[PDB]
Amino acid sequence: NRTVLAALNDVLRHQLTAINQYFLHARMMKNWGFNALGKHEYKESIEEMKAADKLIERILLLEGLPNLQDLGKLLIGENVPEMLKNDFAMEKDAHADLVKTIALCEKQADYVSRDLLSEFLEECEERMDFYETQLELVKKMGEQNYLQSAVGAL
Amino acid sequence: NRTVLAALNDVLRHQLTAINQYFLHARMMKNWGFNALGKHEYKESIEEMKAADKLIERILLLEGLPNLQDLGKLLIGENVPEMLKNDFAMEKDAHADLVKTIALCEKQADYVSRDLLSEFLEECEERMDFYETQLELVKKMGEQNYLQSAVGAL
Amino acid sequence: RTVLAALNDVLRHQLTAINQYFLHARMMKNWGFNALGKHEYKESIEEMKAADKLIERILLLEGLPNLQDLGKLLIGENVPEMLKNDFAMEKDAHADLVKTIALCEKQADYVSRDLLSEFLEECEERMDFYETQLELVKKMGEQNYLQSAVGAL
Amino acid sequence: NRTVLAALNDVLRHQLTAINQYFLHARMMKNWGFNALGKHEYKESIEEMKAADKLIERILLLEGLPNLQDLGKLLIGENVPEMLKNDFAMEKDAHADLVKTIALCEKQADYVSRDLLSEFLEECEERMDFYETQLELVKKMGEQNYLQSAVGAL
Amino acid sequence: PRGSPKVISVLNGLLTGELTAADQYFVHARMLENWGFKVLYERIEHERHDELDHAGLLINRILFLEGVPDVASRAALNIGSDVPKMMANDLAYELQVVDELKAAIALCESERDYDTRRILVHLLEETEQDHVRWLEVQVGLIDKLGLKNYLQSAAGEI
Amino acid sequence: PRGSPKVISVLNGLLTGELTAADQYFVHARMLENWGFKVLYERIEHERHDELDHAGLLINRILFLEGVPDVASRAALNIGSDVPKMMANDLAYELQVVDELKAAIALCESERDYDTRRILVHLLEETEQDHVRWLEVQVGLIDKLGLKNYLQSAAGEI
Amino acid sequence: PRGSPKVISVLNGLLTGELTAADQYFVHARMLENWGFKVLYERIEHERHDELDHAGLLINRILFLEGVPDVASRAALNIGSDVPKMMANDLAYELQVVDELKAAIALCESERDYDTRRILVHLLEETEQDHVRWLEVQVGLIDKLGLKNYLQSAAGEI
Ligand code: HEM
Ligand code: HEM
Ligand SMILES: [Fe+3]
Ligand SMILES: [Fe+3]
Ligand SMILES: [Fe+3]
Ligand SMILES: [Fe+3]
Ligand SMILES: [Fe+3]
Ligand SMILES: [Fe+3]
Repeated sequence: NRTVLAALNDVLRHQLTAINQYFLHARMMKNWGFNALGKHEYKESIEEMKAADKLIERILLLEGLPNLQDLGKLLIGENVPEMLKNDFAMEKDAHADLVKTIALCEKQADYVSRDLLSEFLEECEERMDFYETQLELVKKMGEQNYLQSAVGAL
Repeated sequence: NRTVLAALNDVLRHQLTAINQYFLHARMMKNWGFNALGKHEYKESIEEMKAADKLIERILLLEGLPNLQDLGKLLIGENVPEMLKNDFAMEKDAHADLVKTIALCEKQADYVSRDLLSEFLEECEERMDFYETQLELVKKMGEQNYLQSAVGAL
Repeated sequence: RTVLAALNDVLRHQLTAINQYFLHARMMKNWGFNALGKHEYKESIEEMKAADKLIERILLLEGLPNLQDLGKLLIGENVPEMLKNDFAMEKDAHADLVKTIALCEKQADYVSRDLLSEFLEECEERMDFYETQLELVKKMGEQNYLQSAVGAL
Repeated sequence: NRTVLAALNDVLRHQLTAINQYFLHARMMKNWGFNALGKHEYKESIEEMKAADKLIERILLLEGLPNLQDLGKLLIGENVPEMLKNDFAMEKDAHADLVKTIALCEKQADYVSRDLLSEFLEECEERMDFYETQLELVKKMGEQNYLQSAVGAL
Repeated sequence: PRGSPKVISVLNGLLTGELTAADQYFVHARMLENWGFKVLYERIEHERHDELDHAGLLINRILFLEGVPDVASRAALNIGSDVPKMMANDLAYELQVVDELKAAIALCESERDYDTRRILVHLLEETEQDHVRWLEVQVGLIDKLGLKNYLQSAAGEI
Repeated sequence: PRGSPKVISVLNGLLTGELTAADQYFVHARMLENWGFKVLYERIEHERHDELDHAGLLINRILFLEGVPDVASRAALNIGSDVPKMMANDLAYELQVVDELKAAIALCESERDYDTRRILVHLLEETEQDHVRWLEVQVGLIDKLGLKNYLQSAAGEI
Repeated sequence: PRGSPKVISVLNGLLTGELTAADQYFVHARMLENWGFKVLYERIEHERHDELDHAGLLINRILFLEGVPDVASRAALNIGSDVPKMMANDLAYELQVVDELKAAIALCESERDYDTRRILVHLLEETEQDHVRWLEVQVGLIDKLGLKNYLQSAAGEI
């Protein structure tokens, strides 16, 4: 379907943007020595890459052309709290779009795409839970304690 | 200096474009049932991601901000020989830019960057030789035999 | 009762798919196409497991599975014909399954719905495999495709 | 020979009907909780499908067209004693058909298919003995005791 | 991730139902162990652990959606005097839980909250294929085998 | 073996206490997992499973004494807004159950129910040396480490 | 094979720098161990071992070039009175070593000593990616975590 393919292309554009932002954030975290947070950000990046792989295979299933050219605005922070808040922000703003896309897929009687997007939604919502938890942990234990935990093993 | 960071960012944009192009080509190759060629292309895409990882490391170490937003034009092929030609051409252009970057790094007494870019050049010319000989293999053994080899085990 | 009737129709198609896939695999092994015959044997086995799951689901709903009926078998005389016959049967499968899933969602019945949704996932995967096989036949030539389908001599 | 191929197709139709009946009976035995009887019926089904595989390969090797389209009347029992009785009756019909077909194949000096049908007849006679014994056990030990034995582990 | 108040309310209702199911299953398993029916006791210990896991999933979902998981609330219990009454009460309660789960799945689909819909579909599948199916099987087995044979099978090794 | 109404009544009260503690520990562990305090979450989940085992022991003892367990009744829950209040409430409930168990043990001794007394003494030993001890240690650590450092240790590896 | 006098002189300067760095890292590691900063002590010990390895490589190159190493020569030592000063002094010395290494690599390239250039490029990579990078990370973490938190991380388990 044309509308379903366009919506999947928009979701894929989100996925590529998230991959780039996650990997950049992980790289500057490693640069600053936050090994634990860098490792987790790298893992979330890789998971986003696998999800984008699934989406591209799904788009090619629907005889469409995946769009790997468009990328959304990259929210890169100057410090760890800004990275966490930017990542959570993009996850939420794209979670709304993913929900709308799942509704559209249900409308068009596209149920394999709906299943794939529901799995993507479950992973995305776990990510928002993790990032909201990280922001609240920064609020609770303090900035310095959270940074010390992010460093992990010196 | 700003010139070395600009050159490294240009090489990084080349790397990201190569990553996206290789992944798209692998996705369509396995969409068409070219399992062996698709696997090789996916592996090359993974190697390009590892190279872009190293490049982001080096750019961050040099007190710079990697540009993961900007991307080059994707030469998406309509069939396997067109994918081979597009990949070979973009590898040739990237190799020329890489040689210019290596020369600039040597000029600026940036030797660790020169070592990293020399590794990149070695891998890039390996890829360039591979795609050149694959095009010559398409010529030598014919299109249908090459497609049969590219599919591999049914 | 409508959900039961739809499930029985899906089961009838799945039984027909079992028979067609198995007969095609046996013909491919008779002709010597070992790789294609093995793949079609695996596809028939997966459809047997799917029919097993659907019979479990129908019996759980206190219905009577209709294993007597069987759809028409599209039997091909050469490998490309059996490929396209499998593809056409899978297309009919997909249309019927989508209608069934919409019906199951409408009737507030959700477990048979996720069963039908996974069934639709495998069905679409098989549809892609057969369309790709036909395009590959066209791409490499029938002689090369048959050489690949033979596998080891 | 045409008559041998027709007899083989008839035996194949009998076997496919037996496959469907046995698998359905196993499934409703498992639905009612008769795990052990359900497992035995499932195994009997699987053996009948292996027999149908052998028969289909034989029909093809005789340069004939297997008729997997036809199916006989499924006798479906309302309870376990009726299931066993229906299975025994269907085996009765199948055994008579098998004996006639073996005689015909012997007459036409087609001995490989005769040997395959002899194997089929041995298994069919074993199935006769099993179901007759099960019905006799029902009569001897009581329906309630037989159903408890069919349940096995609760 | 603030969710709709209706979704939170129905999830709290499902949580109350699930906790009441856990309590009923606990009591029934304990009295089956007391009577010496160790096979049934093992099956219902497994089932009670499953219901505790379901209640945990529901509580996690309600806490994710910035809702307060009500757990003090309990529904009226139906403790069976003998094994057939155990089976009947458990089956009836699980069927009512299935009805509530189907209503909640429909509502969650309506409010476009699809992750909760996936969680509730998982819960409904577990309730139907594992709990409701086993209790229906047990009722049918008590009918067919007779009470004495069924209780002998439930006792197992004496 | 007949159990006296007083012993069965105090056992039912103890069972109600254990069930209410299990629910409170359930909610507390789930909100601790929600807040990212993984170490505290695992500890509280283990303590809740311990409370479930205690309730099972109590139900088995009550059913031995030919008495119907009181599983439906629940005491008032005290859910803490944050970790310090969480664990102050946990310690308060544990001390309440400690006093209840001591009274029950004294009554069991006064009534020649020596096996019930043994089971209750095992329960009191577990409560005092595992649940109460850890909770008082946690309050002391909140005072000494400070709230930020204690929450850092509670969060563990992120 | 005979080497250039300029190549030998810059190699001797690099060797003097590397020996001084090894001695400074030795004292720093031992004063960190004395202060109980176990993980910092282990890291600085490993860095000192790497410095001895690099000095050995330089001496092998110098002898291969038929020169005489200057191991008696030692540069001034900048020893820090506390961990931040120790990290800053180590970073400054490694930066000076980086500049000297770059000058020596340029000289080797001009003098057509490509094997020596390869050795010095490997040394520069080790100094930039292992030593300078880690020290800059440490100063950044001192400023981000704070001195107290950084010293707690440096102490490790006690
Ligand atoms: C744009 C910059 C990207 C970077 C820097 C990057 C980086 C990486 C790295 C370092 C790995 C691990 C390689 C290894 O462990 O050997 C990886 C794996 C992978 N990447 Fe990328 N990636 C990028 C983009 C993408 C995109 C756009 C996709 C798909 C659309 C993708 C798909 C994958 C997949 C499927 C894997 C395999 C993961 C697994 O199977 O464990 N990557 N990536
Ligand atoms: C009509 C409904 C049928 C159902 C529900 C069904 C179901 C099954 C199941 C559940 C299996 C188990 C596979 C596994 O666990 O690995 C199986 C295997 C098999 N089926 Fe079917 N089947 C059906 C029809 C047929 C027919 C008509 C044939 C052949 C003419 C056939 C041939 C086979 C064979 C050869 C196997 C493999 C046996 C083995 O691996 O031991 N089936 N089937
Ligand atoms: Fe060929
Ligand atoms: Fe008996
Ligand atoms: Fe449940
Ligand atoms: Fe307790
Ligand atoms: Fe060095
Ligand atoms: Fe601290």
